[PDB]
Amino acid sequence: PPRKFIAIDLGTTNSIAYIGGRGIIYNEASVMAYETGTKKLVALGEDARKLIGKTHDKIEIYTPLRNGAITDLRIAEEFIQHIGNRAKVQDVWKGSIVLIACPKSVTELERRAMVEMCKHLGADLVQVEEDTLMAALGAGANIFAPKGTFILDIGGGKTSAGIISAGGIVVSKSIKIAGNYIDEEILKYIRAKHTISIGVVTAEQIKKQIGSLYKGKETKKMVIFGRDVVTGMPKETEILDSEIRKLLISIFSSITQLVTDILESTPAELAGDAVMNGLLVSGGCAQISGLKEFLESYFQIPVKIAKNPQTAVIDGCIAYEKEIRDRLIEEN
Ligand SMILES: Nc1ncnc2c1ncn2[C@@H]1O[C@H](COP(=O)(O)OP(=O)(O)NP(=O)(O)O)[C@@H](O)[C@H]1O
Ligand SMILES: [Mg+2]
Repeated sequence: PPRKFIAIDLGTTNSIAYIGGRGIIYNEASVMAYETGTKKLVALGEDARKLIGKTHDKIEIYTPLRNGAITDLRIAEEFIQHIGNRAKVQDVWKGSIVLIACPKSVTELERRAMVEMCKHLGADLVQVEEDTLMAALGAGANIFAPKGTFILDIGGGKTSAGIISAGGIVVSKSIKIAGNYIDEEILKYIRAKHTISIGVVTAEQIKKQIGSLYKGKETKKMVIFGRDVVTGMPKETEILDSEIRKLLISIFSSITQLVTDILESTPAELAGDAVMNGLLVSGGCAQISGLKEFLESYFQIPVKIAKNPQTAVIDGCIAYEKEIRDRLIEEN
C-alpha cells in the first residue's frame, strides 16, 4: 500500500501542490478571502487574487506569506489544509510522505509547526526544503553532482541567487527587489510621468504585456485606464515599451548586483563552474522579455531561462520524491 507523496511549493505569490497518482491538484495564487470577522472561507487561489482591492466591507483578504515570510502561522496552516482539500481525496494526509518547499525566510519554528500539523493530519513523514534548492533541480540542473550550479530565482516577494553543489546550497542571498516591487515602481512611475492614477492590476499588466530589459524586434505600447491626478476624472494614456524598459533596467541593477555578490562569495573551484556554464534563471519574472540578452550582455556568461520558470520548484519537489522516500525507509 504505497504511501502517498504530497509536495507543496509554498510561495509568496502562488502555491502549487502535487499528489502522486493525481499530479498537480492546485496551482494558483497564495490568497484566501473570508467573510469579514468569520471563519467562513469564500474564495481560495485565483478567485481570491481577483478580489484583492475589489472587496466590499464584508469580504477580507489574507495572504499566508509576505516577502517570503509567514504573516500568520495559523493562516499559513489553514491555507495548506485548504490546498489539500482541493485533491478531493478522503484522508489524503493519512500515512502520507510530505515535502514542503518554502522561502529561506520561513523560520525553523514555523517549519517545525508545519511538520507537526501535517503529522497531526496523518502524515508519516514531513520534510521541509529551501525553494532555491528545489528550483534548480526542477529547472533541470543536476543539483547532486559535485559541480557548481548557478541559480537566480526572481519571484513575486523575493529574488534569490545562489550556488548549489553536491545536493545542497553552498552560498545564497535573497533581496526584496522582485516582482511586487517592480510593479509598485511602475505604478509610481506612471503617476510621476503621466500624472495618472492606476492600480497594481494595471501596473502588472503593463509589466507583463510590454515590459522588457532589451529592445526587441517588436515595438509595443499600451493604452491604460485610470483617473487624472488633478481632476479625479476618468483618463486614458498610452505607455511605450521604451519608457518601461528604461525603468526595468534601472531596477534590475540591484539584481545584477546580487548575482555579482554571489559570485564574489563563491568558493574558487565552484566559481569556475559558474563562469563556464553560466546562470540558470527561474521564477515568474524570468519571463520578462529580453532578460536573457540583458544578463548575457552584462555578465558575458551563458544564461539559461528555465522553460518551466513558475513550476520549477514543484517540479524539483517531484524529482526529489525518491530522496524523501529514502529518508523514511532509513528512519526505520
Ligand atoms: N509572463 C510574465 N512576465 C513577467 N512577470 C511575470 C509573468 N508571469 C508571472 N510574472 C510575475 O512572476 C511573479 C511571481 O513568480 P512566482 O515564481 O510564481 O512567485 P512565487 O514563488 O509565488 N513568489 P516568491 O516566494 O517570491 O518566490 C509575480 O511578480 C508575477 O507578476
Ligand atoms: Mg518562488
